[PDB]
This record gives sequence, structure tokens and C-alpha cells, in this order.
Amino acid sequence: NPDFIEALTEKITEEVTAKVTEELTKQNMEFFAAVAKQSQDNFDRINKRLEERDEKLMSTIRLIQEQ
Amino acid sequence: PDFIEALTEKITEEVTAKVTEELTKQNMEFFAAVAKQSQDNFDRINKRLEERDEKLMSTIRLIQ
Amino acid sequence: NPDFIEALTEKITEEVTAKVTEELTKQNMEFFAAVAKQSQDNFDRINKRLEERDEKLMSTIRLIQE
Amino acid sequence: NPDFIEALTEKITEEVTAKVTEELTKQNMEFFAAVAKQSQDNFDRINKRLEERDEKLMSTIRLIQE
Repeated sequence: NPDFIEALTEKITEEVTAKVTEELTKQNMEFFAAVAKQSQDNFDRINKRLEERDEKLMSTIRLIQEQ
Repeated sequence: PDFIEALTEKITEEVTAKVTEELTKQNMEFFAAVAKQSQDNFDRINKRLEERDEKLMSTIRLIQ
Repeated sequence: NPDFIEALTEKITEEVTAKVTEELTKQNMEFFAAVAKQSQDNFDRINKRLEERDEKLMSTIRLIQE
Repeated sequence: NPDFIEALTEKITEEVTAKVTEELTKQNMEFFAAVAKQSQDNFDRINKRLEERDEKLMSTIRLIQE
């Protein structure tokens, strides 16, 4: 019967699909989390740069003024 | 053979067609999200640099 | 017998794999190429905007002087 | 022949799954690495620009007004 062929194929297609897409999902999650981490670390580094720069600037403005 | 040929060709097309599709669909959704957090990140930086430069100048002028 | 099963299995396995990877590769090529253009485009914006704020800045430090 | 069909069904599913997962894994590592490096190369890009910006802005104010 082509019913038996259709059926056996779909069983195999489903199992292979399920277990392939499950693994590729887990790998994509891990990559998403790690890129976010990367992004925050990047933002934090930048916001420190701005803090130091704003401070050094205001310090220098202050020294100009006191003259 | 007619059977084994039929089953073999069937399994191959079917697994290939459906795996490609399911990963593709899944990729479109991932590549969309990764591009958004990417642009969100740029929007974040931009807005922060805009604001701090505006505060720098408004400082400078106002103090001098 | 098993050799035959084993042979059908290596054939199916390789036909599928080659087709799937040849697909997820071409896909990853597009996305890579697109995140690069987005990355550079976003760099060009931030740079212009810094130029514009350096000009405003010099204009200001030029007036404070006058 | 149930034993033959069974035998063939098991091996195809194990092997196709094993072979595909492994290739995509391999493709993904190579692929993820290149997103991640392009990403940090872009962040470095911004950083060295802000370092140089802030440094020039600093030098101007001190040279002009101090």
C-alpha cells in the first residue's frame, strides 16, 4: 500500500525533524543569551567611558573657572 | 526493488523538504530577533551619546 | 543484507545532509552579509552624528572665546 | 519483511539525525563565531572613535581656555 509508504516516511520525517529542530533551537537560545551578555558588557564599558569623560570634563571646567 | 526504490526516494525528498523548511522557518525567527537586539543596541548607544553630548554643551555654554 | 541496509542508510544520510547544510549555509551567508551592512550603516550614522556635535562644540568654544 | 523494514527504519533515523545535527552544529559554530567577531569588531570600532573624540574635545578645552 502507498498508505504504508506514506505512513512509514512521515514517522521518519517527524522523528528526524523533531530531534534536529530541538537541538538547533537550544544552540540558537545559547547564542542569543551570549550575544545579549556581549551587548550589556559593551554598553557598561561605554557608560563608564562617559562617566570618566563627564567627570574629567567638569573637573577641567572647574579649574578654568577658578582663574 | 520497486518498493525499496519507492521508500528510499520518498524518505529522502520528505525528510530533506521538511527539515529545510522547519530550520528555515526557525532561522527566519532567530535572524529577525538577533537583528532587532542588534538595532536596539545601536538605538541604545545613539540615544546615550546624543543625551550626554547635549548635557556636555548645555554645561559648557551655561558655565561659560 | 546488513551491508545493503548499511549502504541505503549511508546514501539517504548523505543526500539529505548535503541538501540541508547547502541550505543552512546559503541562509547564514545572507544573514551574515545583512548584519555587516546593518553594522556599517549604523557606524556611518553614529559617525556623522559625532561630526555634527564636534562642529556645534567648536562653534560654541569659538563664541565663548569671542 | 517486518524485520528488514524495522532494521532499515531504525538505522535511517539514527544516522540521518546524528549526521544532520552534527553538520548543523559544525556550521553554527563557524557561523556564530563570525556574527560574534563582526559584533565586537564593530564595538571596538565605536570605542576607539569615542576614545579619540573625548581626547580631542579634552585637548581643545584645555588648549583654548586653560
